Amino acid sequence: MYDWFSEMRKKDPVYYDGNIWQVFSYRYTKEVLNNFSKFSSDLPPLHDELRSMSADIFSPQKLQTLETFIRETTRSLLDSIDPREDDIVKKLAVPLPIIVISKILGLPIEDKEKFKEWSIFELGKKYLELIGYVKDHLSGTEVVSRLSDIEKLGYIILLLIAGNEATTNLISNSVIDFTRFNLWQRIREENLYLKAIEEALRYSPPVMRTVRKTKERVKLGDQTIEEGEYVRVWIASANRDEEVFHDGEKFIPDRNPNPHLSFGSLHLGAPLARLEARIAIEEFSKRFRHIEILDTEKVPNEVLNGYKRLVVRLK
Ligand code: HEM
Repeated sequence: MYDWFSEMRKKDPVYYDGNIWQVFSYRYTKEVLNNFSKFSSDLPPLHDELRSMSADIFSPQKLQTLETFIRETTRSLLDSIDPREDDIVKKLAVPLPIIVISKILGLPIEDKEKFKEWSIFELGKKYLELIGYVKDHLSGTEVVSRLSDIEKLGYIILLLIAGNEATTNLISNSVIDFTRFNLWQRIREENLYLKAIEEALRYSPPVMRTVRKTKERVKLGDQTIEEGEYVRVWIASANRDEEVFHDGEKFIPDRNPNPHLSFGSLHLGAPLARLEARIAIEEFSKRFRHIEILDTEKVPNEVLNGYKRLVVRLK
């Protein structure tokens, strides 16, 4: 996949295959995402309400308060791992983000957490019960419904939960990358957790690509695209651009600065994702002097970069 990106960056940065436009290089990838006037995400107050809530619940002071909870949750999750043979995705990568968002949203843990995680009129009742939890715990969108406002809140709740899949993938991708390149001891001894997670974001981005729609007739590079044309933007490719990232195919855990476009356009749950991953790796690296990878299964999706299974043995 990345060899294809290399050649396309070299020979056709902006490319039309007959069906859809595709962008591979960093400069043009960045331009498409940031130039929101020319390139649309459609095909805003709901977005602004999301941004307003993200400020409230993902503030630096709120996340700094949660650090100890996240650590103990992580620590508790690792205790249920079988050192001889066990799945990292099932035991750590999937649970931690859901437990942490459940603490933030105020979703019920324990017996209801098993049932609520798994989840028309019976479903609708649970959907309203779900909203009721967040309503009770909390922000503009919570207070405004304390029917369109109710659906708006329900929609944002689903988003805030759903986004944690990429965080799950980042943890898994990090474990794979640090193990294959044998970086654990180095990251541990040199305190590269922060940068190594960012390098894992650049190198193994949970979201491989995104789409934009041309608002007007625009020109990018040598090419010129018309209105109503969908522009595929390969984030994974942009992250390996040689001009921006020297030795772009190399995994450098102390790479700094690392202006990857893995989060896209500011992304709301990025500080949260980073924190969860940082603490996940830190606590995990403490329990394992040695990590052997036995079996892996990728997620069957061209858009997402992650693992359905990651079976490991620990010392
Ligand atoms: C490693 C973790 C994550 C990665 C790599 C990631 C990546 C992305 C990317 C690439 C986009 C598309 C943005 C664009 O097209 O410009 C996106 C959108 C979004 N992500 Fe994430 N994401 C992560 C975690 C989360 C989390 C934890 C949440 C919520 C709790 C979240 C909520 C969203 C939402 C709501 C959108 C659409 C609206 C927006 O861009 O603000 N994501 N994400």
